[PDB]
Amino acid sequence: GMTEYKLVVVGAGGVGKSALTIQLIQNHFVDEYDPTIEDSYRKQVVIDGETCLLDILDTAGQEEYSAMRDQYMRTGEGFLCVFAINNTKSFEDIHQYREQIKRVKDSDDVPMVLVGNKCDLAARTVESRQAQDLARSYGIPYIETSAKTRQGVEDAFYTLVREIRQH
Amino acid sequence: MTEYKLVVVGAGGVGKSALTIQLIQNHFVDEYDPTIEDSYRKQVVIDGETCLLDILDTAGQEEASAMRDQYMRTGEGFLCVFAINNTKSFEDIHQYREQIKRVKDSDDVPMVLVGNKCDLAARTVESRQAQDLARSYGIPYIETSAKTRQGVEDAFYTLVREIRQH
Amino acid sequence: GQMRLPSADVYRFAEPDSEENIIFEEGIPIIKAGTVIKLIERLTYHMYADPNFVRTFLTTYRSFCKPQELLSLIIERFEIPEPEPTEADRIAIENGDQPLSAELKRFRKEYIQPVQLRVLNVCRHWVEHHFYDFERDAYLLQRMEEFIGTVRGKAMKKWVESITKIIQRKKIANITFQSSPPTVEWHISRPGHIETFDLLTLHPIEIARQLTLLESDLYRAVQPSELVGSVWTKEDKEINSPNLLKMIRHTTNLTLWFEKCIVETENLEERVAVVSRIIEILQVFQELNNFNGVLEVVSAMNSSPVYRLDHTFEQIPSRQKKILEEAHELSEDHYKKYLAKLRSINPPCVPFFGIYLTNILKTEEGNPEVLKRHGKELINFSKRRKVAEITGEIQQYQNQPYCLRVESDIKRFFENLNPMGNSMEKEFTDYLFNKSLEIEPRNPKPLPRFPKKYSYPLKSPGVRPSNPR
Ligand SMILES: Cc1ccc2c(C[C@H](N)C(=O)NC3CCN(Cc4c[nH]c5ccc(Cl)cc45)CC3)c[nH]c2c1
Ligand SMILES: Nc1nc2c(ncn2[C@@H]2O[C@H](COP(=O)(O)OP(=O)(O)NP(=O)(O)O)[C@@H](O)[C@H]2O)c(=O)[nH]1
Ligand SMILES: [Mg+2]
Ligand code: NA
Repeated sequence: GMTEYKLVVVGAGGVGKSALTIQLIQNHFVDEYDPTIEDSYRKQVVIDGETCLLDILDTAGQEEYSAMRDQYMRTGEGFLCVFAINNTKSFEDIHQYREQIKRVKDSDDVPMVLVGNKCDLAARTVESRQAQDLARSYGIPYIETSAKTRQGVEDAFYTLVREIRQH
Repeated sequence: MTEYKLVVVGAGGVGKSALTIQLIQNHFVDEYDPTIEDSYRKQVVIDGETCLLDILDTAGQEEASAMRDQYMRTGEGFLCVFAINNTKSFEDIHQYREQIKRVKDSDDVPMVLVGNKCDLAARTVESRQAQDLARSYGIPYIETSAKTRQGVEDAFYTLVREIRQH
Repeated sequence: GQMRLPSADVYRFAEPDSEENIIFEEGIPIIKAGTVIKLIERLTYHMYADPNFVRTFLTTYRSFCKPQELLSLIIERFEIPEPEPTEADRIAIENGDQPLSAELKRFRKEYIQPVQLRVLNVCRHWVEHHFYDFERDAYLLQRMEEFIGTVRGKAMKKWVESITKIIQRKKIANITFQSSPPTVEWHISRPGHIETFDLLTLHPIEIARQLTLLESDLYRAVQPSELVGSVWTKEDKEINSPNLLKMIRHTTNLTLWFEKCIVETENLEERVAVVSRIIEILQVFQELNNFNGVLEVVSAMNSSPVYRLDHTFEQIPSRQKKILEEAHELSEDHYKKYLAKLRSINPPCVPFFGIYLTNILKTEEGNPEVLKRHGKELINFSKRRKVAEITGEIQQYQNQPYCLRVESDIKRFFENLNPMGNSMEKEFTDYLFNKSLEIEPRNPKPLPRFPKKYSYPLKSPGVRPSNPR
């Protein structure tokens, strides 16, 4: 029947990366979550009039299991590479995540989006122009999201699905 | 996985906690630290079926004797423990048996009679006397040592089987 | 009728329940949210004990109450005023008779003594199972010693004297089995000859057993203090989560060692023997319920350097292909088959910790600290219960010890394994991938031949154990 897209969230730990998938999958209008529940990471959506199923892998909290990244990444068709806009190191990590995805998928053209996440009210240290320039150098979209207001969350995931569809 | 609520009852110092910790951790506790109320969980395969034991370890000291109804309501099955070198603890068994029957309003509650400290030579309760009592209750009698592990799995897993068939 | 209570003006824990101070979930009640006063009241309730709640509360309370404040609140809970004589008592005393004091005696028996004993049970669990609060705050320990050591009156005396001794023992701070452990197995390397120890020269059964003992010990050492508040992800993770990080770093090192053993074996026939031996180790891990070990192997086989070695995996026997495939399928569909298998086996086992970490983190991040109701902010206790359900599952699998004998030299060999050497991570994993490209080049480059590197027999002794008399 409907297409299923296997999406993988990657990025530095400790800076609110998990808020992206939680806010998407959530009861949008009740701030609650049980991640242990069978299919707390599957969501049926309509993108450009076409109904599909998103299966989202977010291993947030397992970042120290660095030798498992290849295995987790190989499950994915498209990738959200996430950094925090108040953590320059997480932004500098993006290049190596992208290189690792390309190696695991054995392709120079893997569907992916760059996501800049605002996880608190601490001062921004990565300006949007810096992130736009990086995304353009890679040929991929850039989306900014709020970890608190759900702004940008749908755009990040739907943009990635469009990258898969247009690959 | 079926969940079973087991409760260990009996007079102070008979070894309820030592029996439970031997089952849970394979360790014998030498200290006598009187319990108020403790609870343990154990996943174990019994007769080819996996289950989850919730084990409530209760207070034997008489100062806690007015606080028992609340745990007897929740328990599915009861290990009634005395020490085979302590005749008063054996005489205390019938008070636990009668209270459990009252609280659960049932003559048919899963129970096992446990004679603990069977590693000690200086016994004062004979096996025959405890076996007679167990038969009068319709329940098995198992002698145990929390120190050596003799009988410990047999006592707890026999109680699980009686809950399962209840 | 119900017992009358002290005035809520002299004893705060007698305020009536309302939706402004406590909310229950839809046979003891389950609390969704409440004020800290109501949480402590129900933690030490006169009508029933709730040992699960005590563990949940003591595991998670620091997200809403400081340790010093918790101690002040339970001391306040303990100090319950007794009621004044009733009219019937007054009349007896006026006649020179002894009053019956029926209401006073009932209130002591059914309110004061149960509440006070349940406060002491909180103190006992706090000291026995959450002693880190006192290790980190010596003044907190002094206050607890002073409180316990000044409780008067004979009804509590046995437990006060016991808790005093437990505290003193904790300040200055053995397994029995249903059978003997099996005999330690040896292959090419013989006992005491640690210089020859390696993947193919140790017995694969004994490699799996000694790694299982090591990984079980690492799993059993992780305390809930390393997990609550997601502290293993934060800037102070090395301070707050050292046992968890040691466990993860062991897992990572073994995975990388497996990868390094594979890609540094350039001869095809020898590399097939290396991969086959690692799959036999995986088979013994499965037999031992060491799921951490199973996934260490699966992660290595799915790494970029190893996964692409089609010429190597083509020669692996079909049965071993099936063992590796079954193990890989444990992780598919968000670990569906792994979760079912963990919940079916007979422990001892070594769980994979990563799933617990993701679930604790997402529970913390996806639920609010407070619920706002009728202008009041109530502590969201359901969120803390969910975290403590996960830490409780972790603890349940930490209890059962393995009936296997330690081999001190083999243990030391695996403790000292350091496949990366002094290299940084990127440099090392690029090295492994470049070795992979060297030994099996990308099509259409031809497959080269390479000389053998092992001078000893490659034939495995197998993974069925032996038993001499
Ligand atoms: C266990 C196994 C299963 C199937 C095969 C086959 C036939 C299969 N239809 C196929 O073409 N698989 C391609 C990708 C997988 N790769 C093997 C492999 C490398 N690392 C792994 C990690 C986990 C798993 Cl499950 C497999 C591997 C061989 C090439 C040939 N060899 C096999 C070995
Ligand atoms: N020799 C021997 N000593 C035992 C055995 N079981 C318990 N003991 C000892 O008896 C003492 C009391 O044990 P304990 O488990 O605390 O008893 P309890 O019934 O839980 N007491 P309480 O009702 O006060 O909580 C301890 O010193 C313990 O080591 C046993 O099987 N053999
Ligand atoms: Mg006890
Ligand atoms: Na920064």
